[PDB]
Amino acid sequence: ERLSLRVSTDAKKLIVRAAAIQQTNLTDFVVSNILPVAQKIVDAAERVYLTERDTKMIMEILDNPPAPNEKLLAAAFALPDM
Amino acid sequence: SNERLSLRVSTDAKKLIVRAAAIQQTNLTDFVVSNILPVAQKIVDAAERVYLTERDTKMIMEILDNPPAPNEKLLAAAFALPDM
Amino acid sequence: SMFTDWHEAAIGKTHNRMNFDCGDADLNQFLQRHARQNHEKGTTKTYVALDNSDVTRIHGFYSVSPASLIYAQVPGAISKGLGRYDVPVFRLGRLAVDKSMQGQGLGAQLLLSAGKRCIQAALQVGGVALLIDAKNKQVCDWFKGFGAVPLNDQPLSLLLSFKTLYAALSASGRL
Amino acid sequence: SMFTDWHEAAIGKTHNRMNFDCGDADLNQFLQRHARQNHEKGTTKTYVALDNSDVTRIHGFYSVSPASLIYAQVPGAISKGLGRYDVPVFRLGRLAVDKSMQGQGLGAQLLLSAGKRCIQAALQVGGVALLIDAKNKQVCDWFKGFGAVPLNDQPLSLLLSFKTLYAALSASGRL
DNA sequence: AAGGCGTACATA
DNA sequence: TATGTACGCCTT
Ligand SMILES: CC(C)(COP(=O)(O)OP(=O)(O)OC[C@H]1O[C@@H](n2cnc3c(N)ncnc32)[C@H](O)[C@@H]1OP(=O)(O)O)[C@@H](O)C(=O)NCCC(=O)NCCS
Ligand SMILES: CC(C)(COP(=O)(O)OP(=O)(O)OC[C@H]1O[C@@H](n2cnc3c(N)ncnc32)[C@H](O)[C@@H]1OP(=O)(O)O)[C@@H](O)C(=O)NCCC(=O)NCCS
Ligand SMILES: [Ba+2]
Ligand SMILES: [Ba+2]
Repeated sequence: ERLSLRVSTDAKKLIVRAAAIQQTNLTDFVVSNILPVAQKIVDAAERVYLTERDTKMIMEILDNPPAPNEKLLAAAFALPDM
Repeated sequence: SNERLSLRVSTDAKKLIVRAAAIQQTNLTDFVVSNILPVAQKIVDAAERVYLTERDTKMIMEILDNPPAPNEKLLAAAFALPDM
Repeated sequence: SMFTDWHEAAIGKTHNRMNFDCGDADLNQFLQRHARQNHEKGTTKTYVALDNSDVTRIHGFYSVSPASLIYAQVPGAISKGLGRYDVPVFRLGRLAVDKSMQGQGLGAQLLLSAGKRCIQAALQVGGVALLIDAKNKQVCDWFKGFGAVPLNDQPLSLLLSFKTLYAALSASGRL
Repeated sequence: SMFTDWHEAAIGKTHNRMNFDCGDADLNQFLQRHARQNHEKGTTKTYVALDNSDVTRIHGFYSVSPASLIYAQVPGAISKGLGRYDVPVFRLGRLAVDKSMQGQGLGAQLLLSAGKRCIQAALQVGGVALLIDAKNKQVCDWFKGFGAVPLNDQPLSLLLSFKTLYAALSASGRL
């Protein structure tokens, strides 16, 4: 499709000048620079913001983890060797 | 996922920022946040991040996949290391 | 008792996704329409439990992706030693068993199998825990039975540490 | 030659920092005026090697802090398996030995000591390697002697994986 | 549904 | 006591 945007005169001119410095036309310049940005954002790991209460609990779990229980151990011993 | 922010600033500083927001033809929030986020990320990057080239990515991925054995110098240090 | 006549593989062109039905519309849709694209082109990876006789038949699958827990400022932690702002984990986003194979312990084995895969990957990229996405209370209660702990806030998420998982896989000899 | 009559502590009040001189002003200056504040307020942790006879005498020190490696877009590696793009490491940003005892293998032991501390912290916050900053080529060559690998497009920075350090530490029984 | 202002209360 | 978090109103 198309990208329709309203940009200030100072911004349009600056994109024009930079595209000019880069010996490339205005469409390849904007686009070829913004997909790698966009690709970095979508491939980045999801961030899970914890509250204070959950941080405390998670730090404590990672410090002193519980032992594996009967259900986990049973599943582990059934797991096939691949 | 939205939040809020409130900065006590001086009265003369506020005039400065409004004139600059005006010259930039944007509103207060736009000017403040679009100018402070770049500064912020540049700061965490230099402190906490190492952006690897493709060649170093492939080198390091190989090291981490199949790391060299510890050598004689590293072992000598491990055997010297005292445990308290 | 537990069905053990299956092997694991990354989802590929060969596997019979259309025959897979777990009784949940969205999990079916992911496997059938989105799992392969995300596996080959994205960060979400999908692994399938395949029958050992007919090796295109999918008995179930899980998907895993990378995530980070952002700790909040807590009194005393800075002094406590080395820390990290963004603690790496792996999100177990999906886990599903084909209706014709439910009640045979395959779900439980896939969770251990996802743990095994994430620990092995974590050796090369970092990770301390599975972060588990639960659809509803009943699924959450199911994961809690394995020792996953629900988060207080955002309560349909549970944490299962690699240490816990590793002890179980170590004991059984899978790691 | 390996001096072993020393013990490790977090930097504290009772330790004579002004007597310490390793032949480098910044490292000396960091230990004297900054190491302390950052250790209990900030993100860099400083540990000192202390003489067993004169517990206030610093034979050496190192500072470690969390960091992340940001991988680049490598072809055929997306589908290659479960991974992530931000890989946790710990940065060994400073390592110094007092001139009064350079050449007795304390530096190599502080390197192993730093790797052990970071391996232990990584069990709770994640981490796969030490990222080592060298200040010049001679220092860099010294670290390379232990098996650290320089980055091509960031010489003066080296990587030493936790697997290599763990292999040394377990073999000597320190882990 | 957000760029702003008013203004009292919770924390070093 | 000095932020900063919170009440919020109110137009755009
Ligand atoms: C949940 C699921 C993966 C379990 O697979 P499974 O092979 O049945 O798991 P197991 O057989 O290892 O143990 C399941 C046991 O818990 C019970 N159980 C599992 N999920 C349950 C649920 N959501 N509600 C109620 N009971 C449930 C089963 O009845 C069974 O009882 P039994 O084995 O003691 O007779 C499977 O039912 C499934 O595919 N559900 C749809 C996928 C789904 O809900 N995913 C949610 C997160 S993606
Ligand atoms: C690097 C350093 C820690 C080594 O201390 P060490 O481990 O006690 O030294 P080693 O036991 O490894 O032996 C080092 C060899 O170089 C020599 N050497 C060590 N430090 C030296 C120095 N500062 N200047 C010159 N020669 C030195 C030793 O005498 C020995 O020589 P040999 O080959 O004849 O035995 C120490 O030089 C130091 O503290 N330098 C300060 C600057 C610094 O460390 N920068 C690193 C952070 S970028
Ligand atoms: Ba079926
Ligand atoms: Ba001295």
